[PDB]
Amino acid sequence: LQRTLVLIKPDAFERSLVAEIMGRIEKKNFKIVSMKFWSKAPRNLIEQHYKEHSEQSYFNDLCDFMVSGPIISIVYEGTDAISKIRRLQGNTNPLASAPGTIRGDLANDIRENLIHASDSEDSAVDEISIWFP
Amino acid sequence: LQRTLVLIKPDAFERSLVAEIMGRIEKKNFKIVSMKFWSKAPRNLIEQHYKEHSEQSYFNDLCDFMVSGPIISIVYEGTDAISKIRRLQGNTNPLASAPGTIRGDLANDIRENLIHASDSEDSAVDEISIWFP
Amino acid sequence: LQRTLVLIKPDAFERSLVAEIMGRIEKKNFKIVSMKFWSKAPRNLIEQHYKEHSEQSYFNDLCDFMVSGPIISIVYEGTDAISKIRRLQGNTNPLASAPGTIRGDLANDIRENLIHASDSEDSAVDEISIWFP
Amino acid sequence: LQRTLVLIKPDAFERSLVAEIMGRIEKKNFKIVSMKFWSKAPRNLIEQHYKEHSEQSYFNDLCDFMVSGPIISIVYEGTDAISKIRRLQGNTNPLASAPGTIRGDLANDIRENLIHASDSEDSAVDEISIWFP
Amino acid sequence: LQRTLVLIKPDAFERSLVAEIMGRIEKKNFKIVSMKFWSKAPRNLIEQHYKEHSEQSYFNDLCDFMVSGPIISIVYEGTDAISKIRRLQGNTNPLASAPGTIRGDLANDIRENLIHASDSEDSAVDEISIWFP
Amino acid sequence: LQRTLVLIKPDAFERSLVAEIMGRIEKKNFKIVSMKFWSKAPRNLIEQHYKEHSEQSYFNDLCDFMVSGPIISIVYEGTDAISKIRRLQGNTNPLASAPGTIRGDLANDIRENLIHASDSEDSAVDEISIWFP
Ligand SMILES: Cc1cn([C@H]2C[C@H](O)[C@@H](COP(=O)(O)OP(=O)(O)O)O2)c(=O)[nH]c1=O
Ligand SMILES: Cc1cn([C@H]2C[C@H](O)[C@@H](COP(=O)(O)OP(=O)(O)O)O2)c(=O)[nH]c1=O
Ligand SMILES: Cc1cn([C@H]2C[C@H](O)[C@@H](COP(=O)(O)OP(=O)(O)O)O2)c(=O)[nH]c1=O
Ligand SMILES: Cc1cn([C@H]2C[C@H](O)[C@@H](COP(=O)(O)OP(=O)(O)O)O2)c(=O)[nH]c1=O
Ligand SMILES: Cc1cn([C@H]2C[C@H](O)[C@@H](COP(=O)(O)OP(=O)(O)O)O2)c(=O)[nH]c1=O
Ligand SMILES: Cc1cn([C@H]2C[C@H](O)[C@@H](COP(=O)(O)OP(=O)(O)O)O2)c(=O)[nH]c1=O
Ligand SMILES: [Mg+2]
Ligand SMILES: [Mg+2]
Ligand SMILES: [Mg+2]
Ligand SMILES: [Mg+2]
Ligand SMILES: [Mg+2]
Ligand SMILES: [Mg+2]
Repeated sequence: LQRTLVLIKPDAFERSLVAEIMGRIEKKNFKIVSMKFWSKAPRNLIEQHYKEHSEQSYFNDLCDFMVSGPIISIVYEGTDAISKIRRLQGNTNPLASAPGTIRGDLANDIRENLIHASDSEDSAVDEISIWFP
Repeated sequence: LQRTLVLIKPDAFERSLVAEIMGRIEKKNFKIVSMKFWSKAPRNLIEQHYKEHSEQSYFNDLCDFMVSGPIISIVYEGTDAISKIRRLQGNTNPLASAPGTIRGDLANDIRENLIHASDSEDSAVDEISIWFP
Repeated sequence: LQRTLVLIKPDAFERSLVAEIMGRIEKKNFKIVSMKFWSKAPRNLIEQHYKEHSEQSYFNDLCDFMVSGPIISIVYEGTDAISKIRRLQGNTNPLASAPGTIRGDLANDIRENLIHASDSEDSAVDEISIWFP
Repeated sequence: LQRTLVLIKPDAFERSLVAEIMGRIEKKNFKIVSMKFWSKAPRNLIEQHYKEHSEQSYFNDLCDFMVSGPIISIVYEGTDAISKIRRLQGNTNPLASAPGTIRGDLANDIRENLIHASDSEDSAVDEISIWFP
Repeated sequence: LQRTLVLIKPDAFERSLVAEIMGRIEKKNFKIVSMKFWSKAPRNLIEQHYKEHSEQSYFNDLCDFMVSGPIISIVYEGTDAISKIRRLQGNTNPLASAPGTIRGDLANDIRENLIHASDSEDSAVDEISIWFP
Repeated sequence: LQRTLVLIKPDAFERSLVAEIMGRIEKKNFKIVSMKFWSKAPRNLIEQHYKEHSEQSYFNDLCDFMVSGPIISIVYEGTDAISKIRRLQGNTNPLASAPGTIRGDLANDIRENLIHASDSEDSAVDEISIWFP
């Protein structure tokens, strides 16, 4: 078993896609271990979540977007959950995300991309600790 | 503008219907204002939630069912949210719930009936205070 | 606990609605106890199935339609399955069938109406004996 | 055999519900006979379309809403199309529209109510002549 | 931004898949700029649309199919819309189109393949001019 | 045309995914030629179906799983049906099955993987003979 950290991003709320995204993960038989709803995540939490991106040109725009509406943070559990949910998520770039994936079917922007999912064992631990101290 | 208290019940987790149910409410344009995930709700919160039923023959079975798996408690907001979400929910009795409703389409038991929704303005305020003190 | 006899009619095959219909019953938590596929049902079984209608003006057209493509016969089991699946099915007359029902959502004709369901305990036993001797 | 005039309203474009609505009518086996896309309908066509309501308190707000985004005008054909599509549409008042209907499932406002459908044979002929001269 | 030309082909109408196809594009957040419904496209227009195929053995059969029922022509707009909608469309050959794509999920023939989408900037301009002079 | 043998496995019944799986194949325009429902398949039939796996460590566990609940066996017909339905099915391994495929969207285990489909012309003939003597 692994646990991974998923964020449902503000664009999912704006576009009424929260259940659609959560449903795709639920239909794959992953179980919710923890879940929190944020009317607006504190900016500092967002900066910590994306600390590895602090020197990128998009960092401030990314943080602005992430505090622009609600987020749901979820810890999902399942065998090899980290890599599996990453494959369901799809690539960041709308020129690459595959039809059938969450981003491939539903996202059309590199930043407004509906969902975060941890990318490794090492980062899942870190991100779960940020959202679920 | 009103707020109402919804519970997604343990049978919805068992049957992987959590997103199906949340999605019916989301598509009606109701907004999540608060939400908590309970791996197992405390017995006392369940008994207070259903205090009106404490002397009924089904009370202990009801409470046992409600602590038999996870629940999600959600506060939804919208114009006339209380009556509107009650109408979406459908009748308790599976002989009465109408096709098109959540229970009419998906529930087949008087107790394992997937969803709670507050039945009035006063009970909404009460139930919101129980789950979101 | 009851068993009822359902027919998926030839129009459902023509319109690729077989799984749509079976899925509405499956989501209501009814269980398949028996099922047979008929590439073309024998005329005699159809005439016995609809024996009550043998002197009606529409009888020959009804029987011709019923042998015009495949049918699936299914026995479903569940608490009060007979009445519950009748309610899912919807009224025969397309001017009456309610949205949310199988016929209300999907059927637009009094004869090409997608689904048969037994109407009573005695007719269920009779119809089950016809299709599953 | 009848023809009826449907408008997909600006809120359906805003909420990405255009195909959801058209699909409910398509699944009922109604056929498109004519269809036009309006990036913004002319104010005069809207006022003629809703001429019966010209002296009502909500008329200006109604017309403003109707020119606030795109509309699709569609002529649908089928047996008793007028009454049948009215039944699919659902009651104007969100306190009354039934789950299973388009408005009952998806609309939450008396004005932003997603779909227009002709209410009678004579109004269908009138409305078809307005949108498809 | 780019604009691309999409055709919903006659097999989509025969199989009641119009809304399903349009919905997949709508859920990806592309916007309709122009749309026309054709009860039957003129053969000459089809020959112009597929002028590059005039020497292929399938040309006449392709033109016959394209005039065999209705078409909807749509101009969609979005960032990199041309390549993105091509990826949603899927490969022409049913041995290759990927599950998750429109053709991969829904088409089972090289010619009756539900949807056209422009393949380049150069051809989008040309095709938009054909369908929307 | 080819005919291929599909099994809907016991986990599909446990998880109420029978219609979901059958629907994906039906939407691709494959036709049912034969179908049988098994309340519980005889173990010997399962051992014959998987005879090529008799020396693998998972063989007994695989046979136990296959008799743990109902199966539906279906013969589907269509051009290149064998390879096409294999591509819809997706890879056995949940680390590899692609989003958009049946297993990629819905299965999370190497053994509880919802669906069997014949892998070649040679094995389809053999498997059809086992389930449909
Ligand atoms: C690469 C990239 C990322 N971002 C934002 C959106 C990404 O979800 C977030 C983190 O990037 P990254 O970790 O590369 O992507 P993913 O979300 O697929 O794991 O940064 C941009 O805004 N612009 C960019 O060019
Ligand atoms: C009336 C009734 C309720 N219950 C349980 C299931 C109900 O969801 C719960 C509360 O009853 P109630 O408030 O009547 O129903 P609803 O949930 O529709 O508002 O009690 C039974 O188990 N048996 C019964 O006969
Ligand atoms: C009443 C009626 C039925 N039929 C056909 C279609 C019905 O499914 C079938 C049996 O009629 P009935 O038992 O009245 O309907 P249901 O199928 O709703 O139980 O007869 C007609 O063709 N015309 C009619 O006027
Ligand atoms: C009755 C009513 C209608 N309207 C608007 C929305 C309605 O779609 C439109 C026409 O009214 P009406 O013809 O009564 O409704 P319907 O659309 O159900 O046929 O006028 C209001 O804004 N407020 C109102 O109180
Ligand atoms: C290649 C090919 C195309 N066609 C038809 C169907 C195609 O949609 C149309 C144009 O071909 P093409 O431009 O290759 O495909 P696409 O539609 O994927 O851009 O020609 C055939 O009928 N047979 C064939 O072998
Ligand atoms: C390879 C493998 C198969 N199996 C079971 C599940 C497979 O569906 C079945 C037959 O294997 P195989 O023919 O390799 O897979 P497929 O079902 O994709 O054609 O054996 C295991 O239980 N464990 C394993 O490691
Ligand atoms: Mg990342
Ligand atoms: Mg109550
Ligand atoms: Mg009857
Ligand atoms: Mg009106
Ligand atoms: Mg091309
Ligand atoms: Mg195999």
